[PDB]
Amino acid sequence: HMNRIDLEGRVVVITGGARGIGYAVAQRALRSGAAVALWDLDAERLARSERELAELGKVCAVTVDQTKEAQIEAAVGKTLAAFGAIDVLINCAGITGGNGTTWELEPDVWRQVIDVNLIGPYLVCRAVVPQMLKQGYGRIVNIASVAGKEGNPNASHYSASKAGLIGLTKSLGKELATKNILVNAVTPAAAKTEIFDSMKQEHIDYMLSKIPMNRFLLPDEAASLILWLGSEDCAFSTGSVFDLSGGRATY
Amino acid sequence: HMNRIDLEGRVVVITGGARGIGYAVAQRALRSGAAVALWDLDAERLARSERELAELGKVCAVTVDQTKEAQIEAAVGKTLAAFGAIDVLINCAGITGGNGTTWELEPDVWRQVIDVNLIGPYLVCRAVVPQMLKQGYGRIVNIASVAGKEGNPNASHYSASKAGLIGLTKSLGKELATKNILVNAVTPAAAKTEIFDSMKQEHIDYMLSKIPMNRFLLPDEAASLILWLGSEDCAFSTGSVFDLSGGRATY
Amino acid sequence: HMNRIDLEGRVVVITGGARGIGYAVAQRALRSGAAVALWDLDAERLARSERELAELGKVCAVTVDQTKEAQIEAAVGKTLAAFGAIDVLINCAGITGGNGTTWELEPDVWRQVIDVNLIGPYLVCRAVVPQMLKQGYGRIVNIASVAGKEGNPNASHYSASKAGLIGLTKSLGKELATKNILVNAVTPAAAKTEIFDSMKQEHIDYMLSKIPMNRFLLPDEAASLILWLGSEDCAFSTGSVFDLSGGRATY
Amino acid sequence: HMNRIDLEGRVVVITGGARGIGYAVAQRALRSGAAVALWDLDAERLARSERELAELGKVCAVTVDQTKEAQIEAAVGKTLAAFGAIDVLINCAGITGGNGTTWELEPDVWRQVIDVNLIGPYLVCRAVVPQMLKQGYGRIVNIASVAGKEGNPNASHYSASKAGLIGLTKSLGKELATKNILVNAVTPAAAKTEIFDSMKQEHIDYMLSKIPMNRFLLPDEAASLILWLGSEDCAFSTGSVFDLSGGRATY
Ligand SMILES: NC(=O)c1ccc[n+]([C@@H]2O[C@H](COP(=O)([O-])OP(=O)(O)OC[C@H]3O[C@@H](n4cnc5c(N)ncnc54)[C@H](O)[C@@H]3O)[C@@H](O)[C@H]2O)c1
Ligand SMILES: NC(=O)c1ccc[n+]([C@@H]2O[C@H](COP(=O)([O-])OP(=O)(O)OC[C@H]3O[C@@H](n4cnc5c(N)ncnc54)[C@H](O)[C@@H]3O)[C@@H](O)[C@H]2O)c1
Repeated sequence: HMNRIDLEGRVVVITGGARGIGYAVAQRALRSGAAVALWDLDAERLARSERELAELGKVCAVTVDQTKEAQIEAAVGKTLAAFGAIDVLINCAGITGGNGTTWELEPDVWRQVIDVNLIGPYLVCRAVVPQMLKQGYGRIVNIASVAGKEGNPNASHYSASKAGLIGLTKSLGKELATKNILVNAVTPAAAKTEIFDSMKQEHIDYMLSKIPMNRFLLPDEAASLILWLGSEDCAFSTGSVFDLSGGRATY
Repeated sequence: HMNRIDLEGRVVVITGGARGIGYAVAQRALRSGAAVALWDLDAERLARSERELAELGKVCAVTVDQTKEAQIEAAVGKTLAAFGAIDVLINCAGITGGNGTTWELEPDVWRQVIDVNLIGPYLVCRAVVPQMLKQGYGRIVNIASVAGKEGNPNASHYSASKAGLIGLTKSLGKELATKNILVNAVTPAAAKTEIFDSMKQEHIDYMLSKIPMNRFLLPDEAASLILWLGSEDCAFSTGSVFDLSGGRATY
Repeated sequence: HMNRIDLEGRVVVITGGARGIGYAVAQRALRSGAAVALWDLDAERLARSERELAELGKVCAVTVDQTKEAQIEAAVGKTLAAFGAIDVLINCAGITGGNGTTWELEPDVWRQVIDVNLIGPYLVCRAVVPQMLKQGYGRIVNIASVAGKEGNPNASHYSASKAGLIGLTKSLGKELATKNILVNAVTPAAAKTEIFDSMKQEHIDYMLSKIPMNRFLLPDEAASLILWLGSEDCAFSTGSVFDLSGGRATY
Repeated sequence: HMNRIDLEGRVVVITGGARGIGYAVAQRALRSGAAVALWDLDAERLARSERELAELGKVCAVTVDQTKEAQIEAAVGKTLAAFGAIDVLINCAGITGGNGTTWELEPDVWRQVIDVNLIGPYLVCRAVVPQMLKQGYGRIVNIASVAGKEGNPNASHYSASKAGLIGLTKSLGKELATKNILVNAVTPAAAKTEIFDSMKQEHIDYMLSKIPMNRFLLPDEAASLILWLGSEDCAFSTGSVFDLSGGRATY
C-alpha cells in the first residue's frame, strides 16, 4: 500500500546513489516514472548499482567527487546529454568522519567532513540551480541528519556539517521562493547501511537508544518522504526541515 | 500531476470538515479511496458539504462540538456504526478569536480559543486513540499554525493554543511510538478561507508580508501534505511538525 | 562568586513565591536590592516564607489564586499600596498534574493544568502590563519547562501548557517590543524543589539519564538566570526562551 | 544600572578582540575584574586597542589568525605565559563574506567564510579545551548570528557557517557536561559595529523592519549577556543558544 508518487517525465539527480539511502531513492524514483542520473564517487560500486537499477527504468551513472567543481560541471553536462533536464536534485552523499571528542579528532578529518558534507552540497546546488531556473521548475532535497538538529557528542564535525547544510537549505529556499524551485532538508536518524562501518559500536548504540520507535530507519521509508519533497505535491514548503528520526527530534 | 495517496479501505475522521482546509482534505481523501466521516459544529453547512462530497465517495456527516466530551463520544459511535473503524484522525476545527493585544483581548474569548483549539483536539484524541489501539493502526494529523511556532502579535490566544497543540502532538506521538499509531502536526500560513472574516485586514496583510512565496496557501496544497501524514508512507516520523508556511518559518 | 544583579529600587512580583524556585528567586531579588511582593495560594506557607525572607529586605505577602481575575486585581492593588510600582513580574506558579497517557488522564485534571499553567500567567500579565505601560518600564519572566519544548510522554497536559506559555511569551514580547517592557521565558529541566519518594530511585536514574550534566537543577541556579532576565542588562532579548536544562534541550 | 559580573581572578581570551563586539566584551570583562588576552589578526589595530583597554585592567595583545593551528598554539602559549590560565574563551572573530545568491557567490569566498566562521572556532576550542580540562573549569561562548537560526537569503555562506557553529556548540557542550566547562552560543541580530554607507538607508529600513525592537543591537548590550555566559552564575545551561535578536527570532 505505497503511495504512487508522480515523477513521470522528470529527471532526478541523486548524489550518493550507489548505496544506502540514495540507492533506495533511486529505486523509488524509477518506480515513480523518473529518469535517474546516479552520481557517486565510487566508480566500481556505481557500475553494479546502475546495472541493478536499469531493470526498473532509465538510469545514467556518473562518477563524480562532489567536492570538486570541475567534476560537478562534467556531471551536469553528462546528465543533460543523457536526459535533457535536471528537475530534481537529491543531495545524499555524506561521510561520518568517525567518532571522537571535539579536541581529539584530527583537524584534517574535521575539515574533510565539512568539505564533503557542507561544501559538496553547496557546489552541487550552485551548478544545478541555473539549470532549474532555465526550466522554470525544480525541487531540491538535502539529506541532513538528526545530528544537525541536536549536536551529537563525539560527532562534532558531522553535526556541524549537517547543521550547516540545514542553514544552507533555509537561505537557498528563500532565494528561490518566487522562482518555482522549492528546497528542503530531511533529518534522518540512523539507518542500518554501510555507513555504520565508519562508526564505533558504542555510538551506534547511543543513536538507537534515543529513538522512541525503538528501531532504525529503513532506506525505503526514507525514500517515501524524500521523493514526496521532490514531487509537485510539495508546493508550499520551502527552506524547511522534514523529520525522519522515529520520534526522537523535539523540533 | 498529483500523487496518488493510497487510503484504500481506510476510514478518515476530519474535524472542521464542512469548509476550508478540512473540506479540501475530505475531497482528496475520497479521491484516495477513503471513507470520510465529516465532523463539524455547523450542522447546516455540514449537510451541504456532505451532499457535495458524496459525489466523490462514501461520506458520513456528524454534528459535534469538539469541546464537549459527550458529543465526541456520540460522534465516535456514529462513525463506527457507519464505517467500522477510525484509521486516520485529522484535527482541523480551530477558531481565531479575533485580534487584539494580550492585555486588551477579553478573557472569555482568550479562554474560548484555548478550549476550541487545544482542549478540543485533546478530547478528540482521547476518544479516538483507544479505537486505534484496538485496530493496531492509526495516523493522527493535528492542524496547528505557523502562529504556534512564532507567537504572532495581536494573536496571543491563537498562538498559545496552536503552540500548545504542537506540545500535545509531541507527547502523544512519543506515547504511541511503539504502538503503530503515528501522530504529527502541520503548521500552515494563512490560507484564504472564511476564517479570514474573523480577523482584521491589517492582520491579514501582516500575515501575507511574512511569506517568501508571496501568496497564500491553497487548501488543496495543504491537503496533499496532511494526507501524506495520514498514509502508511508516513512511517518513521512521529511527534513531529511539518511546515506549510511558504518559506516563512525558520524551524 | 555570584554576580551582583542590580535591582535597586525595583519592585518584583513573584507568583508561587512561597516555595521552590519562586522562593529562591525571592531570596536573590532581596539580596539584589529589590522589594518583593510574594504572591501565592497558601496563606500559611506564605506567612512562614514572609517571616524568613523579611530578614533580607522588604517583603509583602499577597494571598492570591492566579487563576482568578478578581483576586489578581486585589493582588495588584495590595502590591501597589505597599510599594508603588511593579517593575518585574516572575510567573512561577506552575503545577504538574500527575502523570498518565494522554487518553487515560482525567479531563478535569487536563483542564486544571491548562488553567493553572497557561490561563493563570495570561491573567497576571493582562493585569500587570497596563501598570508597566504607565511606568514606561518592565520585565516579565515566565517559568516554563523543557517539557514545553519537547512534549514529554505521560505529561501531555503539562507539556501542552508549557508550550502554550512559550507561545504567549513570543506574542506578548513582540506586542511590547517598542514599549520598554521585555518578556522572556525560561525552560528548566527537573529542578530539585522537593525530595522525591525513597522508592523512586529507578525513575530518578531515568530522569538523570536525559540530562547531560547528570544532576538536577538547583533553584538558586535558576534564580541567577531568571533575575538576569528581570534586570536592565537584559536589553535586546524579548519573546525569547532561555534554557535551564543541563544540556538536554536541542533548541 | 548594570549588573556587576564577577570575573575576579579569571582570564578571558577574546578572538576578534580589537573591534566591535569583541572590544566591547573586553571593556566589560576588564571592568568585571578579569585579565584579558585580546586575540586578533591586525597587529596595528590590536596595539591601538590594547593601549586604550590597558586603562581598565590587565591586557595582553596577541596577534593570531584563528584559522591557523600553529598560530593558535603560539597564542595559547603567549596567553599562559602572561596570565597562567584560560578560564573563559569568547569566539568573536566572524566575517560576513559579502552578499549574493547561493549560485552567484564565488566558491573561494564561500569556502573562506566557512573557514573563518566555523573551522576557526573549532581550532580555537580544540587548543583551549585541554587547558580548561587541566584547570577543572571553563566557560566558552561562541558568537553566532540570527542568520544561523534563520538562513538569510543572499547570505548562504554566512548562515551555513553560523548554523554549523551552533551545531558545534551543541556537540561540545554535551561532551563537556560533566567536566565543569560550559559551552554556549549567542545569536545577535544586526549589531551596530560599523556605521553603514550613507546611501543604504533603504536597506537599513529593511533590516530594521525585521526587528520588533526597531533598532540595532549595541555591542555593550551584547557584552552583558556574553559575559554572563562566561561567569560562574551560568551553571546549568550548556550546548544552548542565547538570543540577541531584538524579538526577531522565533526559536
Ligand atoms: N545512514 C544513516 O544512518 C544516516 C543517518 C542520518 C543521516 N544520514 C545521511 O544520509 C546520507 C546517505 O547515507 P547512507 O547511509 O546512504 O551512506 P552510505 O555510506 O551508505 O552512502 C553514501 C554514498 O556517498 C558517496 N560519497 C561519499 N563522498 C562522496 C563525494 N565526495 N562525492 C560523491 N559521492 C560521495 C559514497 O560513495 C556512498 O556511495 C548521508 O548524507 C548521511 O550523512 C544517514
Ligand atoms: N485558514 C488559514 O489561513 C489557517 C492558517 C493557519 C492555520 N489554520 C488552521 O487550520 C484549521 C482549518 O482552518 P480553516 O481556514 O479551514 O477554517 P474555517 O473557519 O474555514 O473552518 C473551521 C471549521 O471548524 C468548525 N469548528 C469550529 N469550532 C468547532 C468546534 N468546537 N467543534 C467542531 N467544529 C468546530 C467550523 O464550523 C468550521 O467548519 C484551523 O484549525 C485553523 O486554525 C488555518
